[PDB]
Amino acid sequence: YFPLQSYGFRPTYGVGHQPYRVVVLSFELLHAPATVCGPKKSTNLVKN
Amino acid sequence: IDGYFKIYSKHTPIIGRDFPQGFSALEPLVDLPIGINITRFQTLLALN
Ligand SMILES: *[C@@H]1O[C@H](CO)[C@@H](O)[C@H](O)[C@H]1NC(C)=O
Repeated sequence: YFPLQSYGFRPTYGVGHQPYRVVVLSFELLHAPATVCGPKKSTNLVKN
Repeated sequence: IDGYFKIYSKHTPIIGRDFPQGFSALEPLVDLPIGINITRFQTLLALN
């Protein structure tokens, strides 16, 4: 048997058979560097 | 240091011919989180 089978997505198919785009975001944290930080908020500057 | 490659540099004019007698500290120029093993290095020359 061929390992690869075509999905054959069609709009007329049901919700369970409609195409769904899936992205897995793995936040790997190797024990030395840090390159992906969060864009956290910055407030106003008040003096005196 | 700690996976950080730090490069400091300075551009001193020469008062004389070679190795002027004076003091000029090296300002930090770049810090790079490359985090790789460094044990040797080589320079590149330009040939005309
Ligand atoms: C290379 O660097 C890693 C950390 O990035 C360190 O654990 C390892 O011992 C180093 N290897 C050598 C051969 O110096």
